[PDB]
Amino acid sequence: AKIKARDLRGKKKEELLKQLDDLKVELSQLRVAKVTGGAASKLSKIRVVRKSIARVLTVINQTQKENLRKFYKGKKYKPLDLRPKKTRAMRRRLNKHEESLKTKKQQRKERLYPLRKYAVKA
Amino acid sequence: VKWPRYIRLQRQRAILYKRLKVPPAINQFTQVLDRQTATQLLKLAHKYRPETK
Amino acid sequence: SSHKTFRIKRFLAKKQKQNRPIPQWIWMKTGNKIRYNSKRRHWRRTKLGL
Amino acid sequence: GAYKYIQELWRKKQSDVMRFLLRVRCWQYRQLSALHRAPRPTRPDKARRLGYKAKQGYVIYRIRVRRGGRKRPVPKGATYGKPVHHGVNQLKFARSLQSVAEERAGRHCGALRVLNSYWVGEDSTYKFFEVILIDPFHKAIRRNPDTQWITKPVHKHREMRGLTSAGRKSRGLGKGHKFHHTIGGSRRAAWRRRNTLQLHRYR
Amino acid sequence: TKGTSSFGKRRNKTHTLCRRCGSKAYHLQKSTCGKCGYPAKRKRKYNWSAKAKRRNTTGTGRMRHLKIVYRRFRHGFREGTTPKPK
Amino acid sequence: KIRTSPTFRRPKTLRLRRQPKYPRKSAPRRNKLDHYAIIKFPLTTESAMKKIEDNNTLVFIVDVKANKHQIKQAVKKLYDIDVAKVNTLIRPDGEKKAYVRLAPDYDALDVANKIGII
Amino acid sequence: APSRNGMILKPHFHKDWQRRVATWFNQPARKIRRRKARQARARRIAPRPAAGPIRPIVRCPTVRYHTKVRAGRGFSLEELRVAGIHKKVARTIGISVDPRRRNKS
RNA sequence: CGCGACCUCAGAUCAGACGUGGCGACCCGCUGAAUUUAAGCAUAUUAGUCAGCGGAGGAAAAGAAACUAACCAGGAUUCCCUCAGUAACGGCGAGUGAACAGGGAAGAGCCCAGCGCCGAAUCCCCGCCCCGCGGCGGGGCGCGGGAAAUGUGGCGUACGGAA
Ligand SMILES: [Mg+2]
Ligand SMILES: [Mg+2]
Ligand SMILES: [Mg+2]
Ligand SMILES: [Mg+2]
Ligand SMILES: [Mg+2]
Ligand SMILES: [Mg+2]
Ligand SMILES: [Mg+2]
Ligand SMILES: [Mg+2]
Ligand SMILES: [Mg+2]
Ligand SMILES: [Mg+2]
Ligand SMILES: [Mg+2]
Ligand SMILES: [Mg+2]
Ligand SMILES: [Mg+2]
Ligand SMILES: [Mg+2]
Ligand SMILES: [Mg+2]
Ligand SMILES: [Mg+2]
Ligand SMILES: [Mg+2]
Ligand SMILES: [Mg+2]
Ligand SMILES: [Mg+2]
Ligand SMILES: [Mg+2]
Ligand SMILES: [Mg+2]
Ligand SMILES: [Mg+2]
Ligand SMILES: [Mg+2]
Ligand SMILES: [Zn+2]
Repeated sequence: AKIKARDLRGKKKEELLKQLDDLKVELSQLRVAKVTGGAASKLSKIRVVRKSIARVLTVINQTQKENLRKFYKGKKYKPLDLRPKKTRAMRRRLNKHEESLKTKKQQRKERLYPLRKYAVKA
Repeated sequence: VKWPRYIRLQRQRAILYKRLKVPPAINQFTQVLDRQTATQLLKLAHKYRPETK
Repeated sequence: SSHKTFRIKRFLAKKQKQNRPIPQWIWMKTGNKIRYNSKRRHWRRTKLGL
Repeated sequence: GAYKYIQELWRKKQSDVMRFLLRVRCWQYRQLSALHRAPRPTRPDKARRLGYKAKQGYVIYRIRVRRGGRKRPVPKGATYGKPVHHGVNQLKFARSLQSVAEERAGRHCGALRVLNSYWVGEDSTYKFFEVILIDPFHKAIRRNPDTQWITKPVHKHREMRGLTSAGRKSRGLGKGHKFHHTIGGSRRAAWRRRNTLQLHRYR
Repeated sequence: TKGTSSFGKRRNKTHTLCRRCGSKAYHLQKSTCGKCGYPAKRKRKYNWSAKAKRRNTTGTGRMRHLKIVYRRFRHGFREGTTPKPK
Repeated sequence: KIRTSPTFRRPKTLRLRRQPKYPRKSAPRRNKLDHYAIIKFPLTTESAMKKIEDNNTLVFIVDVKANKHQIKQAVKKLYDIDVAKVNTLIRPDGEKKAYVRLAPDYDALDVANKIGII
Repeated sequence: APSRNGMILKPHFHKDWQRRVATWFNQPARKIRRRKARQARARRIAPRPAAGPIRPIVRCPTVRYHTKVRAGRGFSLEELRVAGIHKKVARTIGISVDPRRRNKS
């Protein structure tokens, strides 16, 4: 049967690992058939089983990563893979908050002398 | 004892102030208030300490 | 020599696997220009560096 | 204020008090390593004038450099060429010893930024300088909008690009008829514009 | 004597494969590489050989992180968002 | 306290242990050298068929990063057979060949029949 | 070798001048870029004048030009004080100010 | 002898951060020739140029006068035209060689230390509560911990400023 990624997401991790360990038995059985010499229908199923295993492992890893980022959602210190990976110089910038402070002198200067909107007659 | 460098350095810094001619503006700090007046001074100063946090 | 190291033996293994002729079915392809394998190596002629 | 008294006090370096203090401090710094951390600024009013603020993230390193000119690093005699360039002994380095001390501090402490430096003593073979260093990632610097300019990636290794005061004095820049050769960005920027041929479309 | 007879004694090697640059220029007896200078932290390159620089530049190899960086640049390095599902 | 020796040694201070406020990576890595990934395929060659028939062994192509212990405990789980000994070599192909000798009560060709090589 | 009659010319082409040659093929490209930047600024300050602040009446020094008059950098503090305009409010209504200027006359 | 401060200095797989290396067309700081020309050659010229070394950014550097001028005076920096192959340097030989004024492109100004006045009025970190939460921030608590009087913050900087 066609193993789809849409219907693996509602399943539990143990019944996902059961399907993974069944498909790995399927790969070992197909690779024995490859070296003994088998049908082309058995030979062309290797690519089918390999991508299904990639699909199951992708679903398992994506689910685990989503639960990890749900657990570390409100915490100050989180693991570096869950921290945002932009470029290194962009991660070493100042915050919105830090670039949006101005001193008490510049605060009263902007208050006392704002930039006026004006026009000059021709 | 072969002492470490910082111990040896501070100890022979303490000897250089006994060897070298100390000028009087630095020597005047060696002349100090004695044992009984200091306790009276700090006893008075304990009544005027600034407030804590 | 017979006293090889692991990295030298692995390099020799790869250079053994690249020394096979082209498969017969590749020049039935549409966008094909390869007539044969021009990167071939013989042990007597080209001495592989090292 | 006491700082005005300490400032005028350090201007009398030939007096008995200052010749005692400078000699004993030069002896003390001669017994330490060539580069080490000072726990506090030795000369606080001058550190304050150069931009040191006594708060967290401001670091002081004391450093010594060897005095004299620059011998040309060439084997025995044998600097091969015309008689103009046979000079080896009496040559002089184009940058000051304070500027050498700033980059020797800043290379060893590459996570910090050099602000300024000041002289604290010398003898026949060493000159002693203290360098003001700023941590650009401490929050006391990051959240202070007066000193958050140093955190920017433009100001990485000012002491190596000649943007501090000591390395700035050696570039020959300034306003006037005495500094015509650095009009533009620098001496090399003046040279590029003066030796760049402008070939227009219509000539 | 100095030529054909002398070429028969070449049986022990000076250089081996370098573990940083992959070229056979790691001098076994000086423990350094004549191509990249492996025990030095900085790779050796010079402006007197422009041809040697263009054999090892950022465009020479796989670019397995920089070519994803160049693609991610066009969307402002967006992260942690998905396209809207069906 | 007296200084018995004229040598000053650095006194041993207290060294605390790592108690991080966050793990550096979120999850432990999955063991990619799995029992299925460590054994790729057996050989069906005439040099391996005599090796199976006569010496009561099996011949496998295994992963190159595999120990004899790992090959032993991998055969014991995939094929439910204990191992007398494991002898490995590395081919000029680059692949690792493993001669896995079974117990005297298990028969290697009757194991080979159910796995497929015959 | 010199010819019969001519000038003694000193061409300054003894360095490697061919490396530092500035061609002007991007001159009509920079004129369009400056014009688009000028119009974008003029749309950004919508009722404010496109030239900017008003520049003062300024005499030129150095006797070849002492009869001409010119636009200066800014109005002086004496001029703003006589006119009754505060120096920190003048820059908000488009009056150019520089404090370096003196008024001898 | 012991105890408790402070100073100076160590050790930690201590808690949280940062740097290394690459590319390098353009930029900044050093170092730095000889071919060549002088019909030779040594000063000069090549040339502060090639090579060498260090450091960045999307631009860099410079930058708001210890300025130009000698006028009825201009007024930060950078770039273009002109000044100008000029003043000047030079075995005054070969050759080298700016700046001011003027016309434009652009145009934006500012902050400390000191000197003073305010009860350190200032800053950082950890625990808890709720929110924001993918550029780690906001208010509320903590007889919580530190930094700082060997000076943090507010006013205030040469155009004067404070009461
Ligand atoms: Mg202030
Ligand atoms: Mg041969
Ligand atoms: Mg010469
Ligand atoms: Mg040898
Ligand atoms: Mg390098
Ligand atoms: Mg003729
Ligand atoms: Mg730690
Ligand atoms: Mg030089
Ligand atoms: Mg000649
Ligand atoms: Mg000739
Ligand atoms: Mg000659
Ligand atoms: Mg170069
Ligand atoms: Mg770097
Ligand atoms: Mg970049
Ligand atoms: Mg800049
Ligand atoms: Mg000018
Ligand atoms: Mg003319
Ligand atoms: Mg002559
Ligand atoms: Mg010249
Ligand atoms: Mg001008
Ligand atoms: Mg204009
Ligand atoms: Mg103050
Ligand atoms: Mg000023
Ligand atoms: Zn190498």
